[PDB]
Formats: sequence, C-alpha cells, structure tokens
Amino acid sequence: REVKLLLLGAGESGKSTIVKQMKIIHEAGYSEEECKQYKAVVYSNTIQSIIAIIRAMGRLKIDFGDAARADDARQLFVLAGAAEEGFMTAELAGVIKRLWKDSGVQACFNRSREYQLNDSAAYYLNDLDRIAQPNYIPTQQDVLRTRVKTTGIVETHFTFKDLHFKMFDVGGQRSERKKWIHCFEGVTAIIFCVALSDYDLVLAEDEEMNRMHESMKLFDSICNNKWFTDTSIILFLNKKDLFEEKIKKSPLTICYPEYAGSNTYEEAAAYIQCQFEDLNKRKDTKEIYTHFTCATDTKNVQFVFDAVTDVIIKNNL
Ligand SMILES: Nc1nc2c(ncn2[C@@H]2O[C@H](COP(=O)(O)OP(=O)(O)O)[C@@H](O)[C@H]2O)c(=O)[nH]1
Ligand code: ALF
Ligand SMILES: [Mg+2]
Repeated sequence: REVKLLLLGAGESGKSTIVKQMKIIHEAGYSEEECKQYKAVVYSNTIQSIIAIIRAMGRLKIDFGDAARADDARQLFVLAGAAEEGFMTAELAGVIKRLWKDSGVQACFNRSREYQLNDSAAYYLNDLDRIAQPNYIPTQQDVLRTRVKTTGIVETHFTFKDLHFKMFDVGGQRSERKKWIHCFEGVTAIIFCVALSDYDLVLAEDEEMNRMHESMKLFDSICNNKWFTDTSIILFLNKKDLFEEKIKKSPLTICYPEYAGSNTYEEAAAYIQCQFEDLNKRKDTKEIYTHFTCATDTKNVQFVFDAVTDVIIKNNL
C-alpha cells in the first residue's frame, strides 16, 4: 500500500535534510560514488561560509584581530576558485583555518543573526583538517549538513514497514510557495518543518519579517486549510539542537514579547509549541502530531519517524 508525505515549511527549515535521513535510515545510506558528488557541495559551503563572515566584517565594521589576516583574506579569493571545482589545495586550507581562528572573524561569527550565514558554517570550518585531506570523502554526517537551496519539486521513494513511501519536498522561500499547490493531490500526511532556532532571525527574502512569524503564518494557513482536513498534520519543531544553545544567549522575547519564562530549553520549547498549536482553529476535530527534532541527527530522526509511521499506519490504513 502507498502513502504520500508532503514536506512543507519556510526557508531553510530542514525539509530536505529529513529527506536525506530517509535514504540513510531505510536505504543503505549514501554510497561512495554518492558521497563524492557531495564533496564539491561541502567545499562550496565552507568557502561561502568564511567569505560570508568576512563580508559582514566590513558592513558591521569589525577589524581582523591580527592585521596579518589581511593577506590571508586576499589569498582566500585568489585560491577560492578551486574549492568550487571540488578541490582543496593544502594552501587554501591553511588560509581558511587561520582566518577562522582569528578573533575578529570570531566576533563577527557570534553576531551572525545580524546577517545571513549557513547553520553548518561552524561544523565544517571546525573540521577543516578532515575535509581537507587529499582524497577526502564526505561522511553520512557531512552530506546531511550540506546546504543546497531547493527550488521545484523533488520526489523520493523508499520502503519502510511494508509501506511504499512517496515523499515530496519543495522550496520554502516566498518565491517558491506558488509551487506548493502542485503537491496537494492525495496527501496522506504533511510534515510541516519549523526551524526552532529562527526565533531571532529575519527572512532572507525580507529583512523586516521575523522568520518565526513567517513560519507561524504558513502553519496557520496549511493546518486550517479545509482541503487537508483528513490529512495527518505532523509538526516538526526542528533544529532543537541549535535552539538549545541559542536560547541560552539570545532572548526569546525578540520574537514573543510576552514570554515570561527563562532562557532554558524546556520552557522556551514548550512555549513555541503552544504558539504554533494555538493557530489550529478546530482543536476538537483536527489533531496535530508534534515532534521536537534534530534533522541532522540520524538516531533522533529514526525514532521520531518511527513514531510518525505508527500514527500514519494506525490511521490511513
Ligand atoms: N544543526 C542542525 N542543522 C540542521 C538541522 N536541520 C537542518 N539543518 C541544516 O540547515 C541547512 C538547511 O536545511 P535544509 O535541509 O536544506 O532545509 P530546507 O531548505 O528547508 O529543505 C542545511 O545545511 C542542514 O544540514 C538541525 O536539526 N540541526
Ligand atoms: F531553503 Al528551502 F526548501 F525552503 F530550500
Ligand atoms: Mg528543501
């Protein structure tokens, strides 16, 4: 028997990562040939990241700690080109490593909410020595951490618990939402993704709009849509891992002014949950299956997705 799952959510919420986990958890994961295709994407992400932080250093006016880096920066752009073609010279590695360790670069890094930087920036930059070895091969984790904008409709297939799953993943930026209506026919369940750690960020598409707020508006829309009435609405409060660290230093009031709880994971998490479920207009007839997740964490996605299958099975079957 078949089952159609449609992954939805604003930009960079984690939809695609959940899709990669399906291959890792139900298929043997990514082969060598496949992990090598992602080698270029890992090198691209690393350069984009370090360059992106360097750019911000100019707009926020942040000097390198050791002017010595001024030349590493200049060399960064000279050698950068290779990374994009899937190669990482030993020289490039050193330049990126030195800039990354610079106090100036670091101060700008801790202020990333003030601009746009890839969540997986630190993950790679802190593993430069590994991803820079000759004949380097991306690991399951490296592949899960890759960032590639999803534009259009990606369709994935896999078999789990005797069911033949058909998973649909789409883009989430404002410009990509006009395409959502293409995956609406016969949806067994929707897995709506929300980046928990976006409470203090702003849409890349519109500086003035708070990311968490955009997400809420999208949830209110789908969830309350008459059309998806008999469609299991699964809510994934993703990026719980990043949220856990951010809630320690970044005030949740930025997003929810009337939040009188502490800067700890449990109170902050539960609050954001109630906010999203409160958008549900038919609280008695419609039900929302929620799960806190870490899309990059395979163990976590496996048990979470296991729990989701039972519900999908105990229902639409
Ligand atoms: N640390 C961390 N990174 C995540 C998580 N979920 C997604 N990411 C990363 O965030 C970036 C964007 O996510 P992606 O899966 O492309 O989401 P989509 O664009 O909304 O489908 C990717 O580089 C992911 O690896 C999570 O729970 N924790
Ligand atoms: F960044 Al997404 F699907 F919203 F690519
Ligand atoms: Mg996507």
